[PDB]
Amino acid sequence: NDKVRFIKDELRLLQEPGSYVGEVIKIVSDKKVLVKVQPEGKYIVDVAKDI
Amino acid sequence: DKTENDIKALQSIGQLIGEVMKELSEEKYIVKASSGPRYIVGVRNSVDRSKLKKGVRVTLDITTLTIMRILPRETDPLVYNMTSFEQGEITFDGIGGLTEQIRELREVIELPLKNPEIFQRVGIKPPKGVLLYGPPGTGKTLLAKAVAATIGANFIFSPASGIVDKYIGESARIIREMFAYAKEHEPCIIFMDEVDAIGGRRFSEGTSADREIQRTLMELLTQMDGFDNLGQTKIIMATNRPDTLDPALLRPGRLDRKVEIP
Amino acid sequence: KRIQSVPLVIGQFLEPIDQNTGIVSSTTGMSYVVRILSTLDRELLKPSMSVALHRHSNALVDILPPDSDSSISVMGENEKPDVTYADVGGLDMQKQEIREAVELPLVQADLYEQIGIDPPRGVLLYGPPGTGKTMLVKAVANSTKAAFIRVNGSEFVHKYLGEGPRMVRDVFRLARENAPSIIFIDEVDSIATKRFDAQTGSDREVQRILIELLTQMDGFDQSTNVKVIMATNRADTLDPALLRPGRLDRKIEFPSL
Amino acid sequence: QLPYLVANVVEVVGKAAVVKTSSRQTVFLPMVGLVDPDKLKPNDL
Amino acid sequence: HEKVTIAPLVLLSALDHYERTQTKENKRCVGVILGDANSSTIRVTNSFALPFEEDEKNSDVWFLDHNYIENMNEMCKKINAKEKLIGWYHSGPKLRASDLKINELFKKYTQNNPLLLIVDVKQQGVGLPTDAYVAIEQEKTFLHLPCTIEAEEAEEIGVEHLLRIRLTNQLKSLKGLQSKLKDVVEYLDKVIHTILGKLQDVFNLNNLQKALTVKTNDELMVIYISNLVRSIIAFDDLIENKIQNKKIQEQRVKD
Amino acid sequence: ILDKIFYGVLDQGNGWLYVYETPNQDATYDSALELVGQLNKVVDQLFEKAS
Amino acid sequence: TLEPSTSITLAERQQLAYDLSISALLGDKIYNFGELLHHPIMETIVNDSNYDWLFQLLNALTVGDFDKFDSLIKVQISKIPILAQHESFLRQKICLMTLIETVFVKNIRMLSFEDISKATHLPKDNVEHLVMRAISLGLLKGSIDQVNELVTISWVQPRIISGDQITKMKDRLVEWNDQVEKLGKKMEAR
Amino acid sequence: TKETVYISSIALLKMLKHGRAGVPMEVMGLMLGEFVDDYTVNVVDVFAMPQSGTGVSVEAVDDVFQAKMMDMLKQTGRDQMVVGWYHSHPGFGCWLSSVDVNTQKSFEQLNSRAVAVVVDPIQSVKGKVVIDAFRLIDTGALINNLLNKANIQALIHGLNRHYYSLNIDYHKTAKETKMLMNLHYEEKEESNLAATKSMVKIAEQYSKRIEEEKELTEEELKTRPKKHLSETADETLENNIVSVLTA
Repeated sequence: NDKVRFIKDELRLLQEPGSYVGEVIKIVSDKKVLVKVQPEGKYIVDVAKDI
Repeated sequence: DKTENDIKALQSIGQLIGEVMKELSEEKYIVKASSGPRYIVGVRNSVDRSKLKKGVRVTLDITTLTIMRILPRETDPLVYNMTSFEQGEITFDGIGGLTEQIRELREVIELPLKNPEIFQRVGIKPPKGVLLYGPPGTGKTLLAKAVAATIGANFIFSPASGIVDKYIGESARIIREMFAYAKEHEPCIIFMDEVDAIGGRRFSEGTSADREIQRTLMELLTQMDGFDNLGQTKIIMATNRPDTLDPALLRPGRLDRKVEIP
Repeated sequence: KRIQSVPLVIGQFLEPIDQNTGIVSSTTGMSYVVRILSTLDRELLKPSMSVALHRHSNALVDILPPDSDSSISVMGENEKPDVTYADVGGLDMQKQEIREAVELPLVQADLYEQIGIDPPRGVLLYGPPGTGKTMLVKAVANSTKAAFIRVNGSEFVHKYLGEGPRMVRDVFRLARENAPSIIFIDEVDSIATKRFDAQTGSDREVQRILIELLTQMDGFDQSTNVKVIMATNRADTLDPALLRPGRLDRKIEFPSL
Repeated sequence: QLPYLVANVVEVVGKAAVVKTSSRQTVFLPMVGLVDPDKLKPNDL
Repeated sequence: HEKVTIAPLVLLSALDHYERTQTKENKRCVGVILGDANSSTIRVTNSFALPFEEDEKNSDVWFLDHNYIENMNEMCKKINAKEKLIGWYHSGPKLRASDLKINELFKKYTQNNPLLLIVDVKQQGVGLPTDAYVAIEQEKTFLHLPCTIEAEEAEEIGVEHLLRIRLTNQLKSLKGLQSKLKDVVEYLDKVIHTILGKLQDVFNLNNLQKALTVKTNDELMVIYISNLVRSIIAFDDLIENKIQNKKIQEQRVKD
Repeated sequence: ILDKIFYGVLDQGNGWLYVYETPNQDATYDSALELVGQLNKVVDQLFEKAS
Repeated sequence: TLEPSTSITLAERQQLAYDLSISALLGDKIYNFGELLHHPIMETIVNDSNYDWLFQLLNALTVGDFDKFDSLIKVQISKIPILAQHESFLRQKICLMTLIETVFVKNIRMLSFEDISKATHLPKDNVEHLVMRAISLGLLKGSIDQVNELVTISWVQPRIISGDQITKMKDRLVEWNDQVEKLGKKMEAR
Repeated sequence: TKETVYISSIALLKMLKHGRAGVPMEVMGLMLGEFVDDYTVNVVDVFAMPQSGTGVSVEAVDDVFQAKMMDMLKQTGRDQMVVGWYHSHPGFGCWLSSVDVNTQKSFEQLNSRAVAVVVDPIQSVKGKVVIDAFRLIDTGALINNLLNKANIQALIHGLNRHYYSLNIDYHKTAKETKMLMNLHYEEKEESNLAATKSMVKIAEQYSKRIEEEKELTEEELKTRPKKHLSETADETLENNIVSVLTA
């Protein structure tokens, strides 16, 4: 039963459009963060509710 | 009907060109796209699977990303870095009164091109390189155009300075491509005018910007001496006076034939 | 299996962050943080790889071997030699010299071990090419069943600060994987001439290559599963650094009489 | 539809041309009766 | 020789046409197949139904509209130029006298010599169900052309979402022998010789296999040995895991 | 013949030279011999641990 | 071609038939004359007296006697050398085809030299030459293994016969079906 | 909100085939079927409309074409209403264009209600099929399954935007399905042919499995790996066994 599940988890996990590596320029206290993304532009983005 | 055939021809969809980087298998290939990034692409149907080599130009599908066709190798224009004169401007007995020089160009250059077999059968090498020296237009230009006509070779004039790109391996690329094209479109004369903008003996062969010149000459010397050879590629050097040329070029196995124009 | 199928994009692996995270560079010029194989782990997986990525499912499908060939910054590879020694006559002395320098450490590790020496990483050949001298070199490559790697040492001679000096390291690395191999350096004396004076750009590069070879030779403990053959025609345009032994031990003469 | 992307030409077999688009992509395409192979060159729209 | 590639779409449309028209066995649904018959490998990539009303009481009388083929082909062509007319299909499944007439008609305005695809509506064959036939004349000539089935990469992937040994082989062999015998008996019955000859030859060229089987038994002995070793490697792993568990267990209870 | 350059034998009793056939084994002795070695290490080891 | 269309009269039919008989006799291929008699000419134009020669031939092959065709047939036909050589090729062809079909009913293609010599009505050494010659033409495929006195026989003989074939064919199909079932039961069960 | 839009097998097949050749220029056609009450949209057939070489548009719909195909359809006995439209649109599957919203708004007023089916053919070769079905506006499950009624309250007050991502299912009929599976002479030839060609090649395969084992066994020794050995022993074993079994 576990084995069936393991293979399945890989099949889901490997389907992704990829996430961009970026650098926090500075922290904002409205729970936004400023990130200068390596290949993209610069964006101010909404930090995770749980982060 | 011509207008109706036209609309049919237009409904067709583009198809991206790449080069095979190296062949990974018999069903996986590594390609450096000439339209994109780096790709793994596969065989389609009834494809040539042992002819895809480094830097040959190939046709790939837009979405399928499999090998649709093979074209001849190209990586540099063929039409301006290589200026082509199919046959020669004049025949080789209409310039007559240069007859001695006609005679001894004819038996060195024409005969191994037409008949590689006699040189193979004896077991000697076909000739390598031939040199024209003397002022230009003593009928110098005539003799070079004229040997090509009779063979029905293409005469290909290469400007030596243009072989001086300031980028990585561009310089490597250009020489190689002429040599590759010489074998595809055979017989052919690759005529390299002036061998003191890519060769010569320089100031003293130190570094002042005399390494660009040193890279160019090194390339010529490595292909000739090495495993590569000249057979249905004949290379012809031209120089105002012959004493100005590196002594490596003066060795046999680069230039065996050295004709004078008095 | 059915999903993880050709056609794939090639990108390059930088490092594995942890297990099922790796950072990858796609050869689009976009980089991503992705998950990695669960077929490999961290003991089956090296940090620097050429890798196969999914085109739209951007993840580690497969690993490739490192690769270095490209149409920028070209390198010559010649696989399957076809030349076997004594092409030209009167190289009797020279046939024996090369044989014990280049051929012998690759085929027999074991004799260097017992005498208690470490195998010479370099040989210097002085003389004209293409008289009999090149012919012998190509013959050793055949006999050892080694890839012949032809380097024109003025080819990086590239006019950028960037790509070419990087490549040369990668070429030697690619040679060690596919051991044994011959790195055969046309006119190493070209790039044994270096700046001494203000010349700004367009003369800067010969310094970069020279330094690259030097760092490697002196920086690492001896081994030979890969031999470096230097070929030289101007013997005074060298620099002493090269010629220092404990690494470059063999100086083979080509005879002229 | 106006506009069209321009191109230069690097191959002029019998029905084929390769065009290099101002979008830095080379394609293998066929030719039609509204092109002549005599107006397929670098330095033309 | 010619060979046929039939796309799933042809067959499934043929299916739908048969069912929606409540086609009997004194009627056959008739339609058009399209694709490219330009190449010597005929690719059937689409199809469409035709209004057709059949009477098999009097073979001559049937009603089929040509004008519908012509009007639809121009529309078809405007979308893509590979939807050109290559033939027709009917259910068949058997050949009739009213088959003869319709064969003539399609010859006239098909540029090629049309493919008649016989689409079996019960699937009576076994594996596969589709047979390609061709009419051409000098003696009416009907010759079974091989089929095979292919689809696009996106379709093939689609098929599989929808859908989501030794015995079967012996069984095809048993059925074949039976049927062939049945045909031979009837053929004789009608008769009371050339055909008998043709069959006889096929036969003539377990029995045969017999001598060579002996050295395949040596090859099989080697495989018995390999396989023995493979079960043993698994057994070795089973031992390791069982030791580990054992020790770990004793420790848990203790603590 | 003894050095096995050529695959014949002599029938001395007869005074004639007679035929021999060159391939007298397939690759199954080598293959198995390697396997026996591995298996024997693994087993021998395992028995010790179990105690 | 003639029989659905082709306007003719008895003159043209006679000329065509006469030539047909002559080419057939001199020939050696197109099976024996058992075939020729079965196609219709004998009741469209005259039955014997140039058309005696087909029936007579058939009988001369069957007994074995070369003298019997020669004595019965006329000067126009008799004169040709080609016929008598081709008689042997035909006599061997009927006996060998018939026998080959018969001897196994599993497809094992094999005649001894002795069996053929008996069958044709000819001494061993003469048949040894005819079968070699026949392989020489490619009228037979196989080879003759001279030593062990067995003929290893491969296929090229076409068959169209009935009255032996039908009977043999049912048996072969039955014997298979039974063989298959037994095996098929056992595997199905487990 | 929630609607199971039922796609016929033939509709699907013809849409993926067409859409894959049709790109990069957009392609459209009309979906045929019926509404049944609410909670249910059945799509019965689909036919192509023409291509246009820079992409299909609202300006390119042509009522005479759509009409001439239906009238001819009718005399087979194909009598359906229009229930919507399909479009290729690369990089659409959870989003819609502003042109495409406006286009849908004209279409659904003609019908009772209407789906915009957008098929993406790029990720239809990646071992998945991407298709979505939308309908913003209309009553049919925006009042039976839909703060509280939040979409249609804001919708009607205007200055809002929401896609209307629908549910989708498949099935046509059993008979088609038995036939599709009977695509896979046949099974017998295939099995014999493989059998013979296995016996020839077993000579390489023997040796190659010895290396796999040998590599594994060496690894284990250093370690003590066991997991790889198990996988790798099963695969070889199963595959002997079939090679033996055939004979």
